[PDB]
Amino acid sequence: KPHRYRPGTVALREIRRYQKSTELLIRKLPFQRLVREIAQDFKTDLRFQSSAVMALQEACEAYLVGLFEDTNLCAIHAKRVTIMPKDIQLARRIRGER
Amino acid sequence: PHRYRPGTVALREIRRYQKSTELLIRKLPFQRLVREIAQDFKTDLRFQSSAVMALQEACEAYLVGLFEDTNLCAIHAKRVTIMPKDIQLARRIRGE
Amino acid sequence: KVLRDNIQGITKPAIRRLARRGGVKRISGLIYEETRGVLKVFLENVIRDAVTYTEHAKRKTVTAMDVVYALKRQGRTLYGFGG
Amino acid sequence: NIQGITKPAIRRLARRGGVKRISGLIYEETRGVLKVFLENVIRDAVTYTEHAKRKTVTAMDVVYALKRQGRTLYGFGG
Amino acid sequence: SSFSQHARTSGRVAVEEVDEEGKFVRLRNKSNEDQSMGNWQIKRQNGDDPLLTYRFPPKFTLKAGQVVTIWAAGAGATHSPPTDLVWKAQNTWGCGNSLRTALINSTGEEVAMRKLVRS
Amino acid sequence: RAKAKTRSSRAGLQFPVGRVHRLLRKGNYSERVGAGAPVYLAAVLEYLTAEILELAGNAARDNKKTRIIPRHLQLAIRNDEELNKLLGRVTIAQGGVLPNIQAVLLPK
Amino acid sequence: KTRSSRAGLQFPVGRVHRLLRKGNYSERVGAGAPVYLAAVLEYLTAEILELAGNAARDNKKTRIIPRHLQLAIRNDEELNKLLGRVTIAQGGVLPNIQAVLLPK
Amino acid sequence: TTSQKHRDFVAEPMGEKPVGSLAGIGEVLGKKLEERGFDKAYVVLGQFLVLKKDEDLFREWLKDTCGANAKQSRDCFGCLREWCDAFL
Amino acid sequence: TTSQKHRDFVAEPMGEKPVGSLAGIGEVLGKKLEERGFDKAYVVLGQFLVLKKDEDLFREWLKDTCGANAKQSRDCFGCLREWCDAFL
Amino acid sequence: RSRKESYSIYVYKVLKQVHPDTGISSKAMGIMNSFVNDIFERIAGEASRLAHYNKRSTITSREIQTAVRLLLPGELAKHAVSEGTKAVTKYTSA
Amino acid sequence: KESYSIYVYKVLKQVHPDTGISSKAMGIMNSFVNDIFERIAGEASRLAHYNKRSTITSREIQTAVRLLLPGELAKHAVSEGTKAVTKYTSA
DNA sequence: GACCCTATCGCGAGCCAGGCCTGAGAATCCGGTGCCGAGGCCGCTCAATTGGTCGTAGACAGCTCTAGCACCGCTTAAACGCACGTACGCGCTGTCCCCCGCGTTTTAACCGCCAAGGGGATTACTCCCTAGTCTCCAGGCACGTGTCAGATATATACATCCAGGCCTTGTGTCGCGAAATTCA
DNA sequence: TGAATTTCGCGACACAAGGCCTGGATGTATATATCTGACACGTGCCTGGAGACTAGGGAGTAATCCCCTTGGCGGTTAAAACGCGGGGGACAGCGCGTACGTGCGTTTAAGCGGTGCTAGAGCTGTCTACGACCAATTGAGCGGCCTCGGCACCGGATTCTCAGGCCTGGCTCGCGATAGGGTC
Repeated sequence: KPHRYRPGTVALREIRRYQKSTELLIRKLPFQRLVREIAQDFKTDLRFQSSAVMALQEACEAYLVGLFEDTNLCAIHAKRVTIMPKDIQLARRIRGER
Repeated sequence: PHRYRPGTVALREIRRYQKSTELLIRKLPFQRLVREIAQDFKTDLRFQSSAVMALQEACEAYLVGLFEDTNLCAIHAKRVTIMPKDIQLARRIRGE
Repeated sequence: KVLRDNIQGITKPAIRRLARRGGVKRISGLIYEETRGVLKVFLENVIRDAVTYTEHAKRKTVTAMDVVYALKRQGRTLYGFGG
Repeated sequence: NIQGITKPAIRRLARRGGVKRISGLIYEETRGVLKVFLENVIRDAVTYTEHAKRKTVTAMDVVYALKRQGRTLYGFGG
Repeated sequence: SSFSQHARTSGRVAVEEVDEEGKFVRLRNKSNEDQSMGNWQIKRQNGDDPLLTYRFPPKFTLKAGQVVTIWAAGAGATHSPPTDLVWKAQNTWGCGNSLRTALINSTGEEVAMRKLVRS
Repeated sequence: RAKAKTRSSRAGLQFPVGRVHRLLRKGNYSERVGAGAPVYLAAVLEYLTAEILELAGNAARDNKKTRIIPRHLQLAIRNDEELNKLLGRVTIAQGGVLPNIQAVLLPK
Repeated sequence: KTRSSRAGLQFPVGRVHRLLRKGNYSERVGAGAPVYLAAVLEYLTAEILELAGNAARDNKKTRIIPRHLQLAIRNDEELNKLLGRVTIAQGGVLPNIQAVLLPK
Repeated sequence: TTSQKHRDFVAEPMGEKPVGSLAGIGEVLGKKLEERGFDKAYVVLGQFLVLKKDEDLFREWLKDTCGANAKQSRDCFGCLREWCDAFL
Repeated sequence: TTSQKHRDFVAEPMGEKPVGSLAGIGEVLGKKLEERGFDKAYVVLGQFLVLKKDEDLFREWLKDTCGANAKQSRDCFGCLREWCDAFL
Repeated sequence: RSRKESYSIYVYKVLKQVHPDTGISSKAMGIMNSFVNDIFERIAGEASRLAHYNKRSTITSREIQTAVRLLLPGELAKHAVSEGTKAVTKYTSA
Repeated sequence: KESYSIYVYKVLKQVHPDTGISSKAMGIMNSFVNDIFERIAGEASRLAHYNKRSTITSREIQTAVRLLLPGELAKHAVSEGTKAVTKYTSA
């Protein structure tokens, strides 16, 4: 009686909505705190412009989107639907990053 | 008559060819192919032998890297025999 | 205050949304830690160049152009923050 | 002359890189890939040669063409 | 057809069609429920000829209303489970004026049978 | 004392020839810069900009919009073979991705 | 009275300075930049040659050939990361066979 | 050669078919056999097997039980014999 | 519940099995039944069909014919009933 | 305080030429500025390396044309060559 | 017409006193030296231009070495360059 | 407590796995023979060196002012945690077809030689294209101001799923025609 | 030989079951009000672009030499091409249980608002060490010659490696007997 989609229709709706949208997918405050923590390792007491953090977030999001596209291709190659850490490792190794 | 199970001779070839460094493509067919290809862009071009050798070295290195990536792709797919789909996937992931 | 262990700030729903954008349909449960490690490595390798560029200029604020140049070195040019 | 790249040559090239068993459709695909790569390199090489108003393609033109595409070559310099 | 057809079935699968020339044997799940036929055996008796025994895989199921045909090797058909099976180990199901095909379950019990008798 | 017309007006270009020439001189690309080189470069830049803007305008027309946004530029660039090959390494801020789902993902 | 001797180097400081001046890299060139660059080049060459020499004794040979350079470069993490997109003539490849390819 | 009702009876096992389903056995003959006690086809089969499939004994007993003639008795004997050959 | 002989008889049609093949029937019982005229498995099933598959009547007839006891008659009736339900 | 240079007006004029009644947002204008700068840098660097290869110290239109051939793929290369040739011919004729 | 053959030979004799080098490996070393020199010079030029500067000093070279060479090699090269510059200035 | 009928164990016979031993082929280690390229030597020359001058690039001092950082409070979007259903990857098996190893015939690659000339490298002469400088001027940048494109949200028309109601089709039946057989 | 009996087969009557026509609940695309802050337009200015004319070195153009590229011939094979036997490796189908998608209540911390300040980016002023530029030097480094030994190559042992036949054993299949259950 309750309205319940088959698992995947909601995933398709999410895919369409997110590929149709252009906004950021990571909340700004945790990413900024992570960036500051990473930065303090090299030199202490460094300041960041807001636009610099925005550019870093945009670059990270684009890189992760491309990596996930490649990993989805890798997963489809093995006749699977779920992505696995070995897919990401293979994609990165073929790209030459590791 | 003596006979080896398939695969062992392939392993012997792998060891022998990885231990060696000489070119695996005969020079005259590659030279004829290069002269054929350059004909589409210019008519009366001449080639130094060193340029042809450099082209052959570059092609061999590129093919070796592509085949390494293809073998990695095939091994990922729980298969030991490479397929054109593996090569296409490797070339697409590499950015080509 | 010293900031530690902010890597957990990259929430599981955020990684899920990022994967959904790229066309991923179904996601494993161990993917998240791998994604955190990859993002950590990439951020380290970018912020290293950014901080180096800032230090060469004898400044203590990381301008956006430093990040743009750092991304430009690694073969990923960025449009929109160049001025 | 594209058939001049014989099947044994492709087989040995695959054997060097660590390929154990080879399919039967691999050879034509490899020929096409080699043709495309040679087209891309030789186009830039011929452009470099035409820039200097020379009728002979030198090794340095090939080296620069390879360097432009991101695959640096050592030993042929120059 | 000069051959008299006599069939009996106590289970969900009945012996539907038998080739008079021994090219194939055709069975059908005449029920509304899928019937599992794992390790089921078929015994082919052709007059006074020695018995021919064909064994199904340890796990095999014929769905309701579906048809599975066991083809002889000489029929030249292509194996295609679960609808088409080719018995490569036996050239022909055999011929004769008294062809009897019985379906025997995993427990060694006959549950279906069709017999062709010629005058 | 003759009436002055810009080199762009002489060459019929919208891009500034003088600014490109000054950038070439200040860019430490070479000791000398030719007279026609800035004109050629300005013409090439104008053609590339016109191509990109025309594709973006057509894309904006398709989705009922009347103003170009970075999403429109991304859609125009990624749907053209030559521009995509030219700008393969370029990341567009707030550009999104090309709407595309793999065939195997769709139900059989 | 050579600049390499003054800085205790082996590479030519004067040649590096001349290449910098003739290469259209900047309008003006600092005094110590060629010295620093020559020192960096010397260290890189020394590291590569040391690794190649260590590789040479591992196969009983006594002269460095491109195979030795290829092995030394591909056997080091930092050098391989530095020259990941470089092709060496007559270099060959590192022996690398996946475990799944091994029998049993 | 063979009557169609005979073919129908022989093609499949009798199961719980009535005595009237026998070839050569109709409403009157079937009713008489049912009154005698033989109310089912397989009940007739039991008596047939008791007489060891003999044509003469079975047909004469059928005549003495219900009054069948030579033709109906012959058809019934043939039907039962074919059933025994096909399923028994 | 059921003996191995019972299962073996039930698994297949009787065909031409001897009377001794029936479950619970020994050599003496089978020989006596053969002497009485019932020299085959199908002949006994003819008696089973004649008595309209009644347990009491069949077991009492078996006791009066070959001297079978309660257990042997029970086994024989069960085997015949299962065979009839499985094949007839 | 300090003037900062950009290609906003020229991109705006080109857009008005190609599309009479379409507007461009500021973010897209900055993207176009970055694109123009990147393409100009690529072409200038390729021309500089090409000029240095032939022991030359002058960047003529021939070096720019060769760089355009090397960089722009396919139809874009021929179209840019035609555009540059027409522009040079018109500039030299007057 | 000019190369780095004699200097590579001197360095090799300094590190391995009894090991020789073939001609093709010498050409490979020349190509590698030219490649590294071009990379470092280009990086230094870009760094100088980004700061609106017109002089390539040792600091630009050190920054370029930090940017290009990964990890331990960067530290060692910086140490060697600093020592060489100090010895040159002190005498 | 004796007698009839049935049931699990003992042992003969056959099929499948793994270990011992030997042989073919190969990789490898050791020594002799020749060769041509790497290392050393000598002649030569032009680019690094030294000294001095001069114009300036940036390094220091100082000031302004701005936006990054730090803080707080409210609101609620989203992250979080739990339980449940199901679908999805992994393992296993059977089918087949297809490259691999091997052998035989084929062919053209390669080496060595000869022969010419296209053009690449070089040198010399001229000229004209452009860096440089001064003088002039207007094009585009910084600033302010208005208004409408699109986000936001609500109300409305249209495609889709599913059920109720009406029409068409295949089927079973029972009285009777057609034909055969036995007894009055 | 005819009448009675019986069985097989045919055509109208009644039936249920299936397929086609129509309307409501449902979510999805469609048209309109509003407002707002960003985009488009209008204007002052001032520095960068333009116009003229000169010197001078970079480059085009003409001539020459030799070199190395192209072209071609003869043989010797090493490599390539084709056919055959096969057994290994890809592929499809089927459980299956386990891990992830989906949904709902919980919280918690992100986002937005508003504020201060001061560290530091940015801009301006001084001048001083520092590097470009030019004449003379001369020796460090490049071009040509020789030579001899490290290495290529060939031949012969030495040990290793891969593969298969024979023996021993275990595991399974099937007939007969001693004991158990029931009857008397």
